[PDB]
Amino acid sequence: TSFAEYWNLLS
Amino acid sequence: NQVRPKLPLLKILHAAGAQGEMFTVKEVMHYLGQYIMVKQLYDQQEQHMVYCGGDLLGELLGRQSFSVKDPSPLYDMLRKNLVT
Repeated sequence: TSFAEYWNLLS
Repeated sequence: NQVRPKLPLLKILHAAGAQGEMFTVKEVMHYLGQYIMVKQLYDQQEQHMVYCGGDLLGELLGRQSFSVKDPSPLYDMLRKNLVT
């Protein structure tokens, strides 16, 4: 999992 | 609804390409992620870890690092840096 993908968890 | 970032937060968002003085929280989050990518603050091996201690972002968070899997330090910084 890439940083950009992890950041998509934030909502 | 839209919020107004305080100066040092606004400087971070603009560094990541944001324009203007008001944003949805969704766009504040977008530009903070953009900033971390642009500035290459995440750990290359463990990419949920953001190492912000050498950066204005770390000064603003009051911390040298945080994990994307536990964002409470972002919520704190945001509560202190958004004029609603």
